[PDB]
Amino acid sequence: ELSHALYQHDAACRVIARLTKEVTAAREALATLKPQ
Amino acid sequence: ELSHALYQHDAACRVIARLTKEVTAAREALATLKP
Amino acid sequence: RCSSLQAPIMLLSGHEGEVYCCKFHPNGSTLASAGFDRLILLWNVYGDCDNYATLKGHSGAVMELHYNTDGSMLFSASTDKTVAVWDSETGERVKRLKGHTSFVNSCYPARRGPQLVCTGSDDGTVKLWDIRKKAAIQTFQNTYQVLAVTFNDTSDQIISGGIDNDIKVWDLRQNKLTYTMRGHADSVTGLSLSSEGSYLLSNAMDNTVRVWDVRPFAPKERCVKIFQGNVHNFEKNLLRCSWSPDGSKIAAGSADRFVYVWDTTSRRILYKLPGHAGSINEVAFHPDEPIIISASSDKRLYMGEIQ
Amino acid sequence: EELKKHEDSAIPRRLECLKEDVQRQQEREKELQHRYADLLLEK
Amino acid sequence: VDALPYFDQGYEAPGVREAAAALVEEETRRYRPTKNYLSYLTAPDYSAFETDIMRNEFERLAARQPIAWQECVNNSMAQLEHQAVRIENLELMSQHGCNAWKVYNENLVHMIEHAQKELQKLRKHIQDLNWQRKNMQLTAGSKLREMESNWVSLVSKNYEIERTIVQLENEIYQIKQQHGEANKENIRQDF
Repeated sequence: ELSHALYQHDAACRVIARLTKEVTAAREALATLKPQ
Repeated sequence: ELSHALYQHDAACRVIARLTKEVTAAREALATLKP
Repeated sequence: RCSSLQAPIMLLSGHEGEVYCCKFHPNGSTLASAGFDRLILLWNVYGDCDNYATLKGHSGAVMELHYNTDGSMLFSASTDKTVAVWDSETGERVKRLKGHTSFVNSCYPARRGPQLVCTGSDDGTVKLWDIRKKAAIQTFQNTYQVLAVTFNDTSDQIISGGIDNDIKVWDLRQNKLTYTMRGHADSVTGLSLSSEGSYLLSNAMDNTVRVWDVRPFAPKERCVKIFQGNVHNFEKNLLRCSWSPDGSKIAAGSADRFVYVWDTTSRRILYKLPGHAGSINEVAFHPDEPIIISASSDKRLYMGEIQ
Repeated sequence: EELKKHEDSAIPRRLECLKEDVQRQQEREKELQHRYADLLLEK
Repeated sequence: VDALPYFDQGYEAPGVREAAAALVEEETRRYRPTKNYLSYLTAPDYSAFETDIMRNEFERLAARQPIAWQECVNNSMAQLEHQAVRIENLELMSQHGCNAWKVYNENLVHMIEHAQKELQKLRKHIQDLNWQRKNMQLTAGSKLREMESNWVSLVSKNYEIERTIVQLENEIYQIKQQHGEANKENIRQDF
């Protein structure tokens, strides 16, 4: 359960980090395209 | 090591929950920001 | 190689002439087919102890056949030059409509059901029809014979195609059409529209399936995808292309005597189903169960199922 | 076993999110359909 | 709550390494009691309840601490009798043979073969599970990609009606005042 919690923790924070980076990229795209 | 694994599991679950909520909030803001 | 195994299938006999078209009821319980024998075919189908029965009254060979959204009524276009309105579950038909100068090319119901049905005749007639009023809707003429005419999902638009070698978009309620959308080429193997309404899949007599995404609202005039790999018609034939919305699929006939299954969104088709003794005139897909109706010149309907 | 357990159990969350994005896509597409339809009919 | 290690290939080991243990180190720095782990390892412990007795305590103290008329004929006669018994045991052992080193070696080889077979079976099962998880991750990944593309196209469709609606209000005023009945209605035209 320690190794599974470490792999699931690195994959959880990794997928959440990729979702935050892609969500920030889409938020910057659509946010910058609104006034234009 | 099991205690440190439980601390990293609960804390990693809190960071994953906050980061997931922030990613969902930024995704919803990016979806509703176009109109 | 292409197709996956064999799987069981149901062969429907009793057709005297070559089957012109095949369709199923919205409930999936019965399936009607039209052919050169001038007799509509009612089928208990979705599983077989039997088909349903035989329907008569057509003065000529039925060119096209379709069922209303309710399922109790159906419309058919025949060489008799009269729009065929048929009630079925009551034991007898609906009504016979007239006014066509030439043989009716195709007849399809609209989103309003019996209220209005878009039809066309080989004279070049593109006309909506009111039924329950004991008279049609309106008549129109654009360019040439329209091979297939069907109303959109919103009933406000009617798409048609034919020997005019163009994609026919028609506005109706404005007493005038919509627009003519075509590339550079001349072929018509048929015309069809997707269930989503954002695109239309037309069959090209060059043996080229042309899927065009344009859709209402913002101006597009764009396309969808180009489906190929199967020859629908060798020289001149009428093929009814029915896509399968289950997952993503597009069903169509072929002149190679094999049912044409095409996957689209994968940038490649689906599979080719052999076992037909003649060129497939039309194919259908049941929404409830993954079954396909196969109507070919062999006068034998082959309904396949995926398990 | 636990990875496939939680993964397969939480997959309907991602699938439901896809269905929600498709629902919002149909809502925006319909709103644009009526908006540009009335704008085209207003000419 | 669904994160596959194979879902996002760009970040796995370096993906969450520093920052993840930094937030976990922030929560653990805030508070770090013990509940589930200490309560789980508390009942079995290691050796606690039973503790045995006697040679358990004496052997524990030995673990923490790494440290005459008859007597001639006694140890002497015992050395003679022990030498005779050892001569008899060596006479039997040398009189028969061994064969038990080779037999037991073959038995150990068989046991090692069985262990290798079990390890192979476990590796096969783990491989199958990883394959199924890979397929599910592929399907969910494709569905997620189609969902994001559909969301981007949906935002573009709403933005297309936005800008064309603003130009429809400006052009609605242009045609309005040039034709367009009067300027009242068409100037208020909006999405």
